[PDB]
Amino acid sequence: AAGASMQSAANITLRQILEPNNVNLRSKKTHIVCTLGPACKSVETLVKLIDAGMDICRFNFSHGSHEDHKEMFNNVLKAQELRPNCLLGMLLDTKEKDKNDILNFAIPMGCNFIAASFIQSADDVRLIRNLLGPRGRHIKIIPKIENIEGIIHFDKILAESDGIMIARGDLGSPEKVFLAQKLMISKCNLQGKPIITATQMLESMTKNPRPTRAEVTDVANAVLDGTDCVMLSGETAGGKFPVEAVTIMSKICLEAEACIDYKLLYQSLVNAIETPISVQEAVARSAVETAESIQASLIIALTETGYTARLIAKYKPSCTILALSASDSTVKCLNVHRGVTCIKVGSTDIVIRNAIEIAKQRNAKVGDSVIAIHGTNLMKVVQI
Amino acid sequence: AAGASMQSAANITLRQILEPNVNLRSKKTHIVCTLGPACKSVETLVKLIDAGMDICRFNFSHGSHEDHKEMFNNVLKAQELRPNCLLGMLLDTKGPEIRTGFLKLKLVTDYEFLGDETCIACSYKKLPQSVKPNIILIADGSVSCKVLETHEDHVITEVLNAVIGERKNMNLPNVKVDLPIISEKDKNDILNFAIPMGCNFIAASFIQSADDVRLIRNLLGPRGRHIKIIPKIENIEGIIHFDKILAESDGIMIARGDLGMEISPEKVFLAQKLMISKCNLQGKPIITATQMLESMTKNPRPTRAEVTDVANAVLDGTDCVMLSGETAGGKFPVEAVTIMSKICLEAEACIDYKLLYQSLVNAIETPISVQEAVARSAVETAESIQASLIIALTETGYTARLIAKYKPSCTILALSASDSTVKCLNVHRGVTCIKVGSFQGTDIVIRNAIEIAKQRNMAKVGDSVIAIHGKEEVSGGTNLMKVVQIE
Amino acid sequence: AAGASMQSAANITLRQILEPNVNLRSKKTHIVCTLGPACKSVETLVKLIDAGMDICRFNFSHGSHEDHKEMFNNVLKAQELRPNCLLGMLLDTKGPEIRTGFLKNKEVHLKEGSKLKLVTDYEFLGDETCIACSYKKLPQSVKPGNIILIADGSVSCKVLETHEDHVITEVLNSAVIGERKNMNLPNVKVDLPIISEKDKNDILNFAIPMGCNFIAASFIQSADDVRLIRNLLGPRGRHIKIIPKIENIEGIIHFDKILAESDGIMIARGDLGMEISPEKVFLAQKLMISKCNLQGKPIITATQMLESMTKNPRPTRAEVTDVANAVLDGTDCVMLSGETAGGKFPVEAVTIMSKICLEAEACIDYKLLYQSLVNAITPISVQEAVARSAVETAESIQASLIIALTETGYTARLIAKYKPSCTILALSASDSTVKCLNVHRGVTCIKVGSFQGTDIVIRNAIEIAKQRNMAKVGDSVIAIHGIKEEVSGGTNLMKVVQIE
Amino acid sequence: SMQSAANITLRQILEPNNVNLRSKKTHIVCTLGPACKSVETLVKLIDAGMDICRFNSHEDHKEMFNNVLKAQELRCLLGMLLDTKGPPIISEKDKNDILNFAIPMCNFIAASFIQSADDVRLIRNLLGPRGRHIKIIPKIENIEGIIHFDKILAESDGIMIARGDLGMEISPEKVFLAQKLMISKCNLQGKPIITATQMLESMTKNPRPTRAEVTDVANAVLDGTDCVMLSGETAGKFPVEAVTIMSKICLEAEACIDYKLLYQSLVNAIETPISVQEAVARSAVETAESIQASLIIALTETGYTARLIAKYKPSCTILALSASDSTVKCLNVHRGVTCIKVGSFTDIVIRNAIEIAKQRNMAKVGDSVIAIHGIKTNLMKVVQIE
Repeated sequence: AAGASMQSAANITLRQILEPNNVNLRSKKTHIVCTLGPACKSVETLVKLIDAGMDICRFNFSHGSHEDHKEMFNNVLKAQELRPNCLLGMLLDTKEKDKNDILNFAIPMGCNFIAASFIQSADDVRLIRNLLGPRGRHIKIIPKIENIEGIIHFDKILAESDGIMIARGDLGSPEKVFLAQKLMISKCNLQGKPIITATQMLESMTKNPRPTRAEVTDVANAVLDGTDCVMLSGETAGGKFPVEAVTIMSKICLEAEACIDYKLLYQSLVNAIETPISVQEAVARSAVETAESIQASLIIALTETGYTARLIAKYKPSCTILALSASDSTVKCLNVHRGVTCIKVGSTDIVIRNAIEIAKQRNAKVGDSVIAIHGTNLMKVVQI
Repeated sequence: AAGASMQSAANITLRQILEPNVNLRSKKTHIVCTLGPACKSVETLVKLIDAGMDICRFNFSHGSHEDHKEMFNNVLKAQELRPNCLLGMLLDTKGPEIRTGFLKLKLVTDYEFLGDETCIACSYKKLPQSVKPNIILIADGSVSCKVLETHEDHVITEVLNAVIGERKNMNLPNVKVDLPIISEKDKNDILNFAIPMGCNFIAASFIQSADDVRLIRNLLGPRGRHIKIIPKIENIEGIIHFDKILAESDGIMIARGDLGMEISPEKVFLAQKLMISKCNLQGKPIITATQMLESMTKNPRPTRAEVTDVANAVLDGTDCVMLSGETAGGKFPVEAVTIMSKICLEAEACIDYKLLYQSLVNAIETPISVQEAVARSAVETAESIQASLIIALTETGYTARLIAKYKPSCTILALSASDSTVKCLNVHRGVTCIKVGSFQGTDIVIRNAIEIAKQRNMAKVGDSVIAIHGKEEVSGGTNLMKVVQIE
Repeated sequence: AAGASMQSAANITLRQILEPNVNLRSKKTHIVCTLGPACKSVETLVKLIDAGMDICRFNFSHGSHEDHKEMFNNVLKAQELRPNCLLGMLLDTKGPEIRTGFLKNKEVHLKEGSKLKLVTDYEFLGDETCIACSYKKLPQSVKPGNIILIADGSVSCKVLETHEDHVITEVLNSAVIGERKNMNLPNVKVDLPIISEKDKNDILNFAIPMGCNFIAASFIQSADDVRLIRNLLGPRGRHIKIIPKIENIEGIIHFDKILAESDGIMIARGDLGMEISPEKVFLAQKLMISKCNLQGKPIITATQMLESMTKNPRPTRAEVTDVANAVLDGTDCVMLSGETAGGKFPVEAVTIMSKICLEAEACIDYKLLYQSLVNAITPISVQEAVARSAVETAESIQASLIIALTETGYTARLIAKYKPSCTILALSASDSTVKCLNVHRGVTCIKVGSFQGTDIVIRNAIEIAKQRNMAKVGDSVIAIHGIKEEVSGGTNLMKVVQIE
Repeated sequence: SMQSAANITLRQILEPNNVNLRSKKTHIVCTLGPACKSVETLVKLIDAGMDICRFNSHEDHKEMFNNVLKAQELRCLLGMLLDTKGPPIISEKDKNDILNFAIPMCNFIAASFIQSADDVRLIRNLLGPRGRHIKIIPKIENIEGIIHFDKILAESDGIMIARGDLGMEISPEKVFLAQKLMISKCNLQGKPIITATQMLESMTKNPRPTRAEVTDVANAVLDGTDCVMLSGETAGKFPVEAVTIMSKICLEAEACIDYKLLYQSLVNAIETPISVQEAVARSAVETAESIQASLIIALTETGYTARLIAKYKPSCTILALSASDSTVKCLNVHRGVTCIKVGSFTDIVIRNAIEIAKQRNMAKVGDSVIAIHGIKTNLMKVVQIE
């Protein structure tokens, strides 16, 4: 749906298939959620995952105690202390009984995402929003869907939620198992909410170094379906090869992303989105359109709330999106959106000039055009 | 690429997920079934027909001519029992292979050497000349060896990764295997089974160039002129020379496991997506031979991952899907086809046929013939008036192939007097065939076909139908497009 | 609207501007010629045919039935000399008129400040202060604030007061006017019979028995006028086409309803823009031509665009580009009035008309024309979808002709609506069909015999096309036949043939 | 377009157009003569919609020039155009007019009989560094001019067409083609084009034009002309009512243009690769359409920025803001551009233009406005009117 066109697939070169592409693993547009576990216990193993393209850290609260999860949360902070340029996001998976693991464990530790289990209505997401309160106003709520009633109210749930998480095993007639995956991802894509595909795609990586040919295909299809994120479960938690699993994920994502017809993807989006778009959203459209027209390397989005960056991400430009924010809660929450890499800033040329030097160091190159957007609404085009 | 759009996927209704219903044979994607002991019964073959079998694959890696002849005749008995359905006959060749030697690392060309773990023999006597200090795969790509030293009858390698058996499979990435495609057995299989028995397709194994296909066409000759040649792409050389192979071929067969031998594991879907799109653009039929429901061998229901694998193959734009061990030597063969057909149908309801057509039209070579121009008209008009059926009057199958190329949303009803044509057009998706007595006229044949179509509930009273007749591939004829109300 | 695009206009070659030699009857836009003394002879009529005349117009505002009968036969004699040409016959009705009265000195000089009284006593010998009006219902049809135009809009008068038997006005501009001059009443529905007994005599005792194809009806104000004329024609006049002339504001207001009942439209700038403010006249013309194009209804541009060619052998530059723009607006026909009827150079007027038409037609972007038609027309019949396929395939393979087999003209009308780049060859056994399709641009006809199958008639039409240099060996041709034309459920056929 | 014209309303046809005459997109060139003499009638010509004054005794033109600036000070920047006599490429009378009158005083110079791209260079040489700001607009009066048009247009600032001139050597049936050819070529290049063809000559003696003359100017506007010209009408018994009618026709024809189509036709036909600044100019136009902006405000020094926006023909008015008198008076040949002179020494400049736009009826409170500035780096600002 958000993948290759007839023309895009037929233009796949021999160099893409025969010769391994050499690119920075974190330059990938699709983002990776790793479930932290006993194999991730080591700080040396956590930094290895970051270099292998880890973007979001999952803390599965359905097993274990708070005191052991505090040890992981402290460990990943030390791992993030080692690599200053990169920044991670923290997600907590739920299992009433998890209310003490939400009100006390998530609020104090400062998680970014809440994976609320077995949500059935739009009323349910208001309850988890009320329990969080003003102190938990920055924590994003992500409904997981395992129940048929949740699919029936999916539109009403999507509208209030901060993005949804979907797993193939949770949804289960066996013939119509892929339909749900494709329907929901596309509906999220149009609404602009980020989608996490939780399905364990690489269950072979738990014991074997390289995955089966069918599992590779499965991952590629999910990227081409239009998912923002993918998830490793047993591969990272209790597997023999956790680092090589994330490395393979980023490799497949980068390879699948090379097939995407971004021109078609934009047109598909513009044609389907509701008739009346706001003034701010119109400028965001121009930014993407201009980025494609001049083949720019970056779109720098200056935002505080993370709203402006969330507008660029909806229309999915081919180039990288660089979000610049003063809020450290913003720069960690935007990891849920694909094609978004964010940098924390202090307080026009103030942050844009510094962004170009930082992107050149994380090579972006000299002689490139860059699009800057700030929201009342501004759009700058500067040479590198 | 031939799948769902943003809007198509967003418009998936709860009635698709929850409720089920349609006839199994009304599906667009066609199913190839590998025959064996599990479905050897005359009763069980009929059950597969009703489940959605379109082409029968005769795997000639195992079994004798006598074994396959009985299997051939059993299917003909099922053809007698099911008069409406008309199945295609595919013969898959064993082809060339490279094997390891015997055992009681260096690789010697002397195949008599019973060696230790220090030295093992190889079947390919031209290995020293063919390989340069390149990787060598053994035991179905389980053990990997890197070539460092080359000599007159020796090859010195270092084991990169287990314990392997004797006479095991070998692969050579990025080198052209200098072994004949038609082995003395294959030559016998084609001349003494394929032709005399009246097979429709030959799935040629390990096709490396267009010359290989020509070599097979010359062997078939006048007696086997109506048999289609379907190359199997299996090595890197097959990928490199794919275009020229495709142009000479009658269709393409692909198994993910075989392509995933010489190519880095992460890049398997690339070779698939590329070839299916190019086959679509050329209007050449493509068969995904990948075993995608291997659990059905021992399980009544497939994996959730197996289902979406089949669905994505359909949405990639494949004409055919294939069951291998599921139908040949599995506990649940009837259940395998039934689930295959079901997955196809639900996936087909996701296709955005308008976008499919538009992307085809934009990407196909700049100048087209008058015949193809009318074929586009037929498809465009069918979509415009939401016709139930495109009836294609064809002798060679050409006119039907032109319509199929442009992937209409409605079923294509191909009509022919040639038995070969009716069986051959099975490789193209969305095509159902009816054998007809030699064309008495345009009006006569069309009218009689609609009667046959009404009796099968393919159309309804009041539906519009598009008839097309071309004379055929010869330039400068007359082309008819006829729109009729079925009432 | 149906003209040159950005690309087409920039693609105008130097050859087009400098190098002149195509057959004049090869053009797409059709010509209506007004008949009169200047073209009474069979020899002239034949020369006009060669120059590109398609419809002959009979102006029944003057002349006996006998005079027109002689004219009708002379064109019939011309027809026999040019069997490749099948001419349409149009009758122009007199219709309602409103006029000033007689004057004491046969002329008066009306002045700006002066107040003028208009009386309903048509026997009153008028002067500078008081003039009679033939429309007896004037005082009750007019209110203070209305405008009254005298002598083809030379003098404007603003109504100040209305009484039982007269009206009081103020002359908005100064001019000298003569006796018995035409009047107009902007924003007023003129309550007069659409056809008088004379118009009734012309229709029943000339149009019908002479076999005219069109009646151009003067001063249509509602769809009821069109219905009133159809009833009069009756079963005997069933095949005669009604072409309303829009000549006032009421006709513009109710244009849509009028068009729906119509078989076509005839507009002339001078009359249509009479009650319209000078700057807004082109607006009405673009609106109505576009609306006709979209509906498939033919339109006739009747404005005299080559007036100076009454005296001169060559037109002014302004006159040429005016004709050009009319074609590019998307008019089906252009009309010559005084140029052919009572002018010194009638053959020459038609000759350059065709030449301008050929020149402007070379500018049209047909692809843009087709698209914007399809984008503006919502659900359509199977017959119309097949008509679309025919036009699209013709564009795709670059066919020389679309051959349309048609008994009523329906199928030919369907195709013509989609304005293909190639000529439409219409085949009919019906003599009225063949002479009626003349109002549609790009349609030319052959009368055919009784064909049992499509095969024979198409093949015979191709050999005639070869003879007439409409197609050549190697060209592709598209043939279309609809068994039951305007009736759903039949079989529709599109057939592509390569010429041997 | 088919749709645009079929949407022509009864209001458009029956009710008078009450827009301000200076708010029109098509700009008017008026030739100056005895009828224009007085300062009173010349101000009334400005209010009627005059944008460029054409000068066609040396001291006699100086009388008009000073009386024009007196009228301009009494009221809005007017362009000044000088029209050469011509027939020997450059005349001695023309060389004396260019050097001692045109350079000494005007923004545009209309050269006579240009047949190659070397003639425009020759006139550019004669102008020198003092004539750097003066725009050269060749008149096409012969076949060779039409033959090398592409080479001539590329070197020139703009083109001036007369139907009487080009149709003197051309065949009668062909005369209309040359007008449509060159107008489109200019449009696709962004060079302004003046149609000099006298099209309302009846207004010399009559207070109303003939209906034929009306559609002629109407079609010129619809051909895509940047400017229209009055010759004898202004230089005539009714000069004021001739400009008034000329303005009203322009507004009436401008209401028929399918702008979405025009933009699309432009983009599809322009040369494949475009500069970064031109792409930003495209966006400003596309964004103005998407949110129905009342104005595109272009902050430009050389006029180049306003010329890019003018090339893509947006539906809304273009406000060009410049510190240069030269460019403010030079952008008048371009369609739909009204200019304001600002102080030499961006936030206040944008805020100031919006205030004038409220008073000019061009924009209202609550409307969105698009501002564009290119230093070379390139900016686009969307602001709501408060």
